[PDB]
Amino acid sequence: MDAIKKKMQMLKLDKENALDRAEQAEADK
Amino acid sequence: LSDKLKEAETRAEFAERSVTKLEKSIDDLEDELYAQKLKYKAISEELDHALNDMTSI
Amino acid sequence: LNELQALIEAHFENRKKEEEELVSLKDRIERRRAERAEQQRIRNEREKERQNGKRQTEREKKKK
Repeated sequence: MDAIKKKMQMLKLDKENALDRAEQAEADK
Repeated sequence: LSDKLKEAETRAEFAERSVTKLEKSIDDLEDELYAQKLKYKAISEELDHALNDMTSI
Repeated sequence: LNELQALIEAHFENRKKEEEELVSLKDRIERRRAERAEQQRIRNEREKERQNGKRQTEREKKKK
């Protein structure tokens, strides 16, 4: 299931980026 | 020759029985290979078809 | 993605279509095996064809 090891990484990046923003958005105050 | 015949007949009968045992074992292998392929590629290949869907999303 | 989607569709079509080819043809082989074995059985049939008181009396008395 390499198709999702790869989809996982894509979604992981999408959330990590959204999360980076969630954390920054809160961190920015 | 009577003994050679009985012995050859034993060998012929042996071979008929051995062949019979192997007629059975060839059919068992024909059915087991069949069943294993029929269930194995049919299931695991199906599982890879399911991969096509399983790994979607 | 073109590379991954193209290769995995090649996978699906080519390989499993091929696998069903195998299933079919191996089944054909096994059917051949069993039918020819039965034919030999019938041959063997044909060839071996070529290779080819007092109590009664007293009982009758009483019962009749």
